[PDB]
Amino acid sequence: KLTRIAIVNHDKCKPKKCRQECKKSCPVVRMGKLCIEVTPQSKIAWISETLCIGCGICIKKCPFGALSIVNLPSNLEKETTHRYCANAFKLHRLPIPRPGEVLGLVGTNGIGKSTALKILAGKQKPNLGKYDWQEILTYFRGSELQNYFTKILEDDLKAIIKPQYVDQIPKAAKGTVGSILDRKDETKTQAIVC
Amino acid sequence: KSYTTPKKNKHKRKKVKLAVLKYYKVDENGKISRLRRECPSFMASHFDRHYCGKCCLTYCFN
Amino acid sequence: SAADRNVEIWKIKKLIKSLEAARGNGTSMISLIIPPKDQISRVAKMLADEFGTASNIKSRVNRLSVLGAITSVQQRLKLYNKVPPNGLVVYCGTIVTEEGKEKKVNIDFEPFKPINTSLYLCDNKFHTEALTALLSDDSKFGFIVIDGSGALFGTLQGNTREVLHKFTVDLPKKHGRAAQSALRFARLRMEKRHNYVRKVAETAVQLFISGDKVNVAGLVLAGSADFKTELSQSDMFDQRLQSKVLKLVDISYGGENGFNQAIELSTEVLSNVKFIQEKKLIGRYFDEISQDTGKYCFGVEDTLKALEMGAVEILIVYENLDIMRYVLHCQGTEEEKILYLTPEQEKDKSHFTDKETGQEHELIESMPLLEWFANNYKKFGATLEIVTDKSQEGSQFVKGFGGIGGILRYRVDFQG
RNA sequence: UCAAAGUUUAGG
RNA sequence: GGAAGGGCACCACCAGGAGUGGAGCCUGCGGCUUAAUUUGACUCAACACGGGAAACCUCACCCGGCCCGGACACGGACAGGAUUGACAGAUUGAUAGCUCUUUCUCGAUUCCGUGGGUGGUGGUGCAUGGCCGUUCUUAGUUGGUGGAGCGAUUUGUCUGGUU
RNA sequence: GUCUCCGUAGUGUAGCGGUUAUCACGUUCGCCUAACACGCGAAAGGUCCUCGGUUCGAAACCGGGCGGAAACACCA
Ligand SMILES: Nc1ncnc2c1ncn2[C@@H]1O[C@H](COP(=O)(O)OP(=O)(O)O)[C@@H](O)[C@H]1O
Ligand code: SF4
Ligand code: SF4
Ligand SMILES: [Zn+2]
Repeated sequence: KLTRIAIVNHDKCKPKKCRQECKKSCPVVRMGKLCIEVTPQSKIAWISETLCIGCGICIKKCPFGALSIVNLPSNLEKETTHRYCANAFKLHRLPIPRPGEVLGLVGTNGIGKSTALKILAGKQKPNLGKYDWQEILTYFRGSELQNYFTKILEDDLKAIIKPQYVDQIPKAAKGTVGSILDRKDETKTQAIVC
Repeated sequence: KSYTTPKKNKHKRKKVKLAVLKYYKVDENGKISRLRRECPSFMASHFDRHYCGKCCLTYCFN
Repeated sequence: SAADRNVEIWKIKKLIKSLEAARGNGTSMISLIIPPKDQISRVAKMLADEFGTASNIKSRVNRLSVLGAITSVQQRLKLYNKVPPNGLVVYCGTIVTEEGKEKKVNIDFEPFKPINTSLYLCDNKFHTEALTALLSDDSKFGFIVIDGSGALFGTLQGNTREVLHKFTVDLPKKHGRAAQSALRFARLRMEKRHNYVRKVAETAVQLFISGDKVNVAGLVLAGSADFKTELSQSDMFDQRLQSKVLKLVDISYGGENGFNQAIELSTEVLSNVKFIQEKKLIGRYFDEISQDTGKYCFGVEDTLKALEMGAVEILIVYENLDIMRYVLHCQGTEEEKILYLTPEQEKDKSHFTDKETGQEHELIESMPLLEWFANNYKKFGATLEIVTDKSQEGSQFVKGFGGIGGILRYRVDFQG
């Protein structure tokens, strides 16, 4: 029980400079099947992970090093919460938020950590591997996400995020430290927090 | 029905009726001159022979 | 000679192909096969009863064609006085074909290799499943059969069960009824017993080797009392012979009555050798893809071009591949081109108009590529290695890589 | 006023 | 039915004859052989049978070649003559104008589709008809009405004698 | 190793120095039968294991070759 995941790094993948390459090196496409699709024009070199073998020929060939084929357990295919595009990142779960209980996320970055927080914040809709809210709640039943998402979708819960990049905030807001806290007062708890 | 390569078909003929055919010339408008020689019993100008086109008579001056 | 054998094999391969295509009416054909030990009189008796029973076939067309077919084979068998070695394979009938040409046919031949298969059949078509099944499995295995009584050596094609050599020995007793001499006689007994293993190992080098490289793709020891174990692991046993020891069989009985017991036990392991050689080769092919290297090829567009040029060293092929070599021809200008096409690109294809001149470019009939590879790999680079889709590495090679590839003589660049 | 005499396409 | 009563036939026997089987050849068939050795029929009821004694023809078989005898229509093809039919000489087996170079010609024939025919000693006698042969050369076979049986059936069409 | 014996048409065996090498089966060919079987009538087939010797003459008698098969191998 194992399956491949095709990935293309869109920052590096330029179809125009390299020509095709992947197509010319693929034993699926040299046979003659729709495994890899690029054309001279059109951005992002598409792959099907179904038709792909997982031989790692195309990854070695691509001149920028745009591609990657990593294997995942076939157990996880059932449990997708978010995959943004084909040949892209594929999150499989969300944490299980509890009310009045500080949720501790821990694990290395680039493993769907920001996507999870954005989904829980309610910016992103769980596309759930499709790429719809009753269908999403039904997917997340018997679990605290349906409790969490119901709450989100009628009672508009206020999504606020302490950001990762702290050095980007100074070049946006202006004035004194005391002035900004006075402007954002809702609780009126300046002093005790200070 | 395996037809052999070197034997092949044998194409039948194709005629060439090269427009209207001429056997006469105009001498002094009124009179006429005859080009080709005629049957005794237009017999053609074969490269050496003189072959008929009906009664199958033939001639050649040596 | 070796070349004359290969021509005789190809002759029979061609003949076999023409007989499977034959086709005929009801059950007018005969497929008959005779093993080498068999008597012809017994076969001629069998046909005489089959002739008698055929006399009461109700339908006309079938009946009269059968009887005449049975009479022909009876007369062919009168010419031989014995069934030759390698058996006999008699193929009678009255085949239908183009031009409405219901023609009588008879092909008796002693085949190359010995055949251990009997078969009587009548049918609408001929049945060469025995012959083609033989032609695939040329793989010989050896059988050394040790016993305290005496040894035996023999070989084993997919069908045929041979005896090469055997001897019997006057071995000593187990015990010595003196106290002092017990030990000396026991050493003496063990030295006689070792000399016997040596002789068997020597005779085994005599028989199974050929030009300092053994003919048998394997070798089996079969015995009891840990006597095969004495031979197998001994330094006496030559390592070129020892490295092909696949089974050490435990058998009741000894000699030729133990032989066929040893074969029955050794079946799965002797079948698996082809599967193991497949894995080893495609495993060697796949390592070049796993690394950078670049001493590989794949696809008829590439693999053939590689073979044409700076040639391959090994040319891996899947049996089933179905890709075929057509010869396209022009009506007027007499221009031609050959291409290697897939099952859908060969069956119907509007590509083949001449275009430049402006005519219909007729695709004159094919032959299909596994056969083409075999025809002239000798005039290229060679080692045409047929593989199956059974192994995990083979399955990838068939399903993924299109069942065609090769291990090259050096690094090669490719473009487009 | 008692010898021996077995068998019978898969091919409709 | 290697059950029993009767009664019969030289395609049964008896008593005999003439024989065939043995020899040579004539001829039919099966096989092998071949380019092809065309084929049908294999117990009586296949095999001096097909009326079958083939030099040619017959003739299907084989290997070579010409010819259309391709109706009629619908059309296309209609004349810058559609495109039937031609001594050479090379070739050819041929004195087949079959083909290549050339003649010139019926002059409304043609060529191409399609529909569609036509022909067929091609296949199927297990698709049939007719015609023969055989069971079967013996004495056998049938319904109406009546009677017997639920009925299939039987009775009539029979113990006996006689032919 | 010893001593012993046996190597005969396809199979199993006879064979008293002068034989067409005996018998049975098997084989082919007729017939019988619708066919087969049985049955009837015919036919063909031996390197007499191998070589050398003795002999007027050897399948045999004698020698050695190559095979095959029994009995012995005990007292410590
Ligand atoms: N809007 C987008 N469209 C296409 N690709 C994206 C987008 N956002 C992110 N990606 C790709 O997905 C990868 C991981 O992003 P993401 O999953 O958001 O980060 P994290 O794993 O930290 O949550 C990036 O390398 C990027 O190339
Ligand atoms: S991985 Fe090997 S197979 Fe799958 S696409 Fe890239 S190349 Fe073709
Ligand atoms: S993948 Fe690397 S190579 Fe294939 S197209 Fe996109 S960029 Fe060019
Ligand atoms: Zn004239």
